[PDB]
Amino acid sequence: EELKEGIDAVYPSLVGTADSKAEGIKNYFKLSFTLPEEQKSRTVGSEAPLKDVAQALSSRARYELFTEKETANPAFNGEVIKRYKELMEHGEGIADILRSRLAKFLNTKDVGKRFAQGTEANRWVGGKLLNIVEQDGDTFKYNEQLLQTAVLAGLQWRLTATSNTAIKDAKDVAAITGIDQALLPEGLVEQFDTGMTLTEAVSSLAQKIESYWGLSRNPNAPLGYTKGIPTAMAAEILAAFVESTDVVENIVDMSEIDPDNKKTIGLYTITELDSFDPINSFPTAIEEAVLVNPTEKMFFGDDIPPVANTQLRNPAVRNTPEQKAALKAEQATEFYVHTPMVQFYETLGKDRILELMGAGTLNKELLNDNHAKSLEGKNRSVEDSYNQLFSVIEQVRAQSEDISTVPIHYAYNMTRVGRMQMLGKYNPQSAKLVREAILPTKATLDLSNQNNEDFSAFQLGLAQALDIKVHTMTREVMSDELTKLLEGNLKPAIDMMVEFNTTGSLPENAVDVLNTALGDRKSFVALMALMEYSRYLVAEDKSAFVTPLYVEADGVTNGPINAMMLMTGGLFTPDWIRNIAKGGLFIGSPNKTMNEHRSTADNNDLYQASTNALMESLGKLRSNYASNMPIQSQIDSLLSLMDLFLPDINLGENGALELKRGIAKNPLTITIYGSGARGIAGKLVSSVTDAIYERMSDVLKARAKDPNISAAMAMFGKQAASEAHAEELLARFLKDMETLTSTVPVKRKGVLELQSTGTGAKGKINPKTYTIKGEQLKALQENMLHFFVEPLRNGITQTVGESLVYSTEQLQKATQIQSVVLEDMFKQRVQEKLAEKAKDPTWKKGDFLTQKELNDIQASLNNLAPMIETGSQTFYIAGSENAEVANQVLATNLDDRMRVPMSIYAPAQAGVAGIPFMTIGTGDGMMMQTLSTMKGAPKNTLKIFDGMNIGLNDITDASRKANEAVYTSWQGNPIKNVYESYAKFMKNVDFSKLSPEALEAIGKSALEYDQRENATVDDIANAASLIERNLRNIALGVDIRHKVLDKVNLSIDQMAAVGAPYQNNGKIDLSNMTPEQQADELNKLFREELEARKQ
DNA sequence: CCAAAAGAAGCGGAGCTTC
Ligand SMILES: Nc1nc2c(ncn2[C@@H]2O[C@H](COP(=O)(O)OP(=O)(O)OP(=O)(O)O)[C@@H](O)[C@H]2O)c(=O)[nH]1
Ligand SMILES: Nc1nc2c(ncn2[C@@H]2O[C@H](COP(=O)(O)OP(=O)(O)OP(=O)(O)O)[C@@H](O)[C@H]2O)c(=O)[nH]1
Ligand SMILES: O=P([O-])(O)O
Ligand SMILES: [Mg+2]
Repeated sequence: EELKEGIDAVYPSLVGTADSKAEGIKNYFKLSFTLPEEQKSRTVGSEAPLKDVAQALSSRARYELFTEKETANPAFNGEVIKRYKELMEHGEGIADILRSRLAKFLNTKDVGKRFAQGTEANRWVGGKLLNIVEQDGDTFKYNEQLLQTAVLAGLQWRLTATSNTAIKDAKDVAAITGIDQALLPEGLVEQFDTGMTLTEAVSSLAQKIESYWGLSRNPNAPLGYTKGIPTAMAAEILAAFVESTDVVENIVDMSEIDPDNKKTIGLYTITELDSFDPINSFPTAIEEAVLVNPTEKMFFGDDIPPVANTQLRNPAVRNTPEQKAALKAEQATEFYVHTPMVQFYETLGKDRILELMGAGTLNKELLNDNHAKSLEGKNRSVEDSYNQLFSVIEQVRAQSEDISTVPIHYAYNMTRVGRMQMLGKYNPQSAKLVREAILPTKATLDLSNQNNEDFSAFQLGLAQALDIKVHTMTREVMSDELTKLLEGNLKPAIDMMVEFNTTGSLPENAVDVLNTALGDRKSFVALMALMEYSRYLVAEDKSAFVTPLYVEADGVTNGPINAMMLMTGGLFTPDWIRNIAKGGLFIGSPNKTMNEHRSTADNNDLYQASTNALMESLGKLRSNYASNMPIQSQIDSLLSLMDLFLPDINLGENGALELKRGIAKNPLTITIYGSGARGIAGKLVSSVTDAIYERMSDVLKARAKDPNISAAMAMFGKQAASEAHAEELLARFLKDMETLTSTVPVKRKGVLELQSTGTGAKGKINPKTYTIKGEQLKALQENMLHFFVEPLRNGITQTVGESLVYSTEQLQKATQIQSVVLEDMFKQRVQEKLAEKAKDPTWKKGDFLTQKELNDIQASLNNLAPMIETGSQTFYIAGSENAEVANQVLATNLDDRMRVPMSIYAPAQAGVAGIPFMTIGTGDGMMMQTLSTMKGAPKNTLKIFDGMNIGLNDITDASRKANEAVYTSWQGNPIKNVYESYAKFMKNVDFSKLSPEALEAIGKSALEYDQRENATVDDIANAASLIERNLRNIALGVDIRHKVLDKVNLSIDQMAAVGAPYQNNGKIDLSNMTPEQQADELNKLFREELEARKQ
């Protein structure tokens, strides 16, 4: 414990006494931090970090000598050095702003004088920065080591923070704003996704600062200072960045949107550097100069990422030995630049790739206001992905003369749901544009003869990339489909690419050529296929054609099939057997493939099946209201409007309804994962309205080209044959929009009744300003809910089976109840420690608990079994970081603003998170982990969760391994895993100790609505133990089913495309049997095994 | 549904209050 002497030697002039018991001003920086046993930062001990690092960055030799290494990144050249010189000068400006801000803070309200007289301003939420000041005559000034080091972190953050931010979707923006997801204005998600919230900006900034400070937290110090001082610094640096215009602050007024929303929300956007700014080619020189082990860097050649010890954002969950092996294997993979695609991207140029793959140049007078904002979002994502690719290409290009021989490695970590996520936002795994330029897939193929197996593999790669559904047809039929396409519609695009692969040039009309040839086949991988096929055509040696073109072994309706296999817990039914075959589990058909299944046996997949069931359920709803003309008319109107704008809905001339797989895909999936119907309804309406806003632009684009054209032949000309036919379409639209906004269905005692809203749509349409408002969106949603979504939900249950629904409900309940108790106990143990600290004279309110105190509390919850263990994976469903534990500001800036709430790592309610956690985890997550670690694991692949990109040389073996990995994951029992955790929970829980809040929440999950009223502790305890029994019985069933199935002859082709199914070689032959016969025999084996447990 | 949370600011020195 010589840590007091150590840190005082480094900072002896900081104000106050490094004794928490001392009576005057106490220094909480020295009380909170210690020197690390091994150096973490090269700026520790430096009198002037900004001067030292600026000299370090002034030349290659100085950089190498400062980093104590023989050779620096070759990207650090003359042009990049000059840019860092200017950036170091800017750091001096930031530091100068910070010093002036401190001076003003000390002068305002005589704070400096009071602090000098003994007022403990260094313990205030806005004064924790006084812990790193030094006395300077009659005033105070920053410690220069600490100030300048924080500024260096500020500069690194400024350069790379945007590229490390998370992606905000509709759910995120809803959580941030307090506006219900379904009523979110258009472009609001775009506004919020492009910016950072305060917590988002400050916490990432604070993380950097503390990292560069290079010290270690004292476990016995209050989090109010260990987390508070760097956050205080981060907040002042953000404020300085706003003054300097490096960051823009936008306070978004929610009452402009929703008048009863009082929230005003800060949004921080970093000012973008030029795409051609040399600093982009090497944006981490500071990071790599300051830190002994840099986080932010690219991994070239034999420089490989280390293996993460803990789950992403779950410090309490250690990656298992099997997970770590998976991570090592994926980080070992070498990725390479495919030069022809980069050259193609470069030659088209940013502007043309925007025109082709985004929305091109937008003129804000032929575009609907709402549609214009969606198109701005489409352009942004493509643009950022392009710039990020070429920044990476600049760095790669410096490493060698031939860029295609520089190996690239990527860091991965295991997420909470057991997925191996590639770190970063613009890597091969996450960005489609990058995925076609940087690849691990490689093959040398003999394409000199089109009857080769090599040429067939090549064809499969091409067909899949061009939107041919390769898993639905045999290789032979596939081959003819591709040939027709290549020799037909794609031919003029192919001729252009031939010419590009000869001269390096593209014609002025390149975008038109590609757009016309590809149609709705257009994608980045489609461009890769045209590039690769044209390369083969001009290839000197077709006998040894080298290509990164891949085939994706892709999961067929993966999550739902996984759920059906992993969590169905009773006897076998013939419907289950038929429905699971749609996902590639074949019983009694040796060597059967998904290609064969879809072409000869059953052309309907699981989502098509559920759509078929929706059609049946819709008829049944129609018949219950046959005499009710207003009701029949509402239904007709909802269907009409959907038909008018959505591709997956069709109505024939005599009113025959046709539905495609695509409308059931997401609803089915997210229903299993616990979504409500309202959320599904809102999403279907969003897709309708987006199409309407898009059509409004098509109208303006018609009125400009032709002023004397009718609104009927402006909105429905491309959709209808004649003008009268376009007039009947327009009449339908106005009829539908009026009735669907003015009238809503309401469920009154199990009956549907129509009610007037009093807020129906009327008035002349102005295509530019046209917006379907919140009250009118609500009405469309309620119509969608009762007339489409509810029937879809009935259809969904029929398809996946009631037994699975029952299993997922029990899983949800157990995990929610357990999470409620963990949350509440933690909060109580925290409240009990704070009442104890209230007696401590050294302790002040605002100081929280120490890390050791929080670790003690977290470890005291272990007998409630917060972790689910599978033997190869660990899940912690309750785990979160939230502001509700400390319920207090952590730090503010020196203007009393940027008040960051204190966030704590603690358990919180799961809600429905247990279902997707366990299904994704033990489904696709376990499959991929197995695939990474299994005997003869496929090499040189890219894994994207439920599909794996494979080099053309290894498509057969890798697919068969992938299907084997699927079978392996189907030997799991997530309910058993949940049961084992919940059973331990149940012997240690004391429901009496819980708060009325916690008790109420458990009541909702464990009890029927008519029993939450007067529920005793003993009532909800008996109800909780009944769920334990239910879990036990389900887990037993799943266990038997899996054993029974292993004895039968099985062909597995869930990871489809190639036609390489895994054979389990089960010795009981169920060939030449109907599903009814198979179910009867499996059930005989079930009972046989069930009677074995009896004895 | 899930894969990461997330109002601002005056006055005063925490936490209530107004927008
Ligand atoms: N919780 C959640 N999971 C999703 C969602 N979308 C996709 N997933 C998961 O990712 C899996 C694979 O996604 P996809 O390949 O796009 O869809 P799929 O279910 O395999 O269906 P197809 O490939 O079209 O046959 C799904 O089965 C889900 O488990 C979603 O919106 N919510
Ligand atoms: N849990 C979860 N997984 C998702 C969700 N959406 C997509 N995924 C998974 O992530 C993968 C993304 O791979 P991409 O090839 O980039 O496809 P995408 O990002 O979904 O874009 P699309 O081509 O429209 O499917 C999908 O195949 C799914 O496996 C989601 O909402 N929740
Ligand atoms: O094009 P698919 O059949 O691999 O999805
Ligand atoms: Mg899939």
